[PDB]
Amino acid sequence: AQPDVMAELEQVVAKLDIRRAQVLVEAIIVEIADGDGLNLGVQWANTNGGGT
Amino acid sequence: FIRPTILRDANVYSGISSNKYTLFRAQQLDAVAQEGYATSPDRQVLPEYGQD
Repeated sequence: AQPDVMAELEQVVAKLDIRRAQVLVEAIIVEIADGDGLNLGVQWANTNGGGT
Repeated sequence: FIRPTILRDANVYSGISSNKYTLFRAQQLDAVAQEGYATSPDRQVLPEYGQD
């Protein structure tokens, strides 16, 4: 380009070529799980009377 | 039910995250003090905020 644009492109480039900063990203995924089943049940079977 | 909560700046977003980070940490430390009682199992705990 014209020397006028060369000097303009030269500032654009210098701004655009800036050392891009780096990012360290730690994620922390914590899960906790449990639970309590209970099955208690009583059956009575009698020949004479009846069964449950 | 939906309960929104707005973070205008960063300092409100630490406190909001710190109380979930700690309430989660405090829950793990509570689970250790039952597993410690029962013996022969391990629940492993998240450190303190900002210590890695």
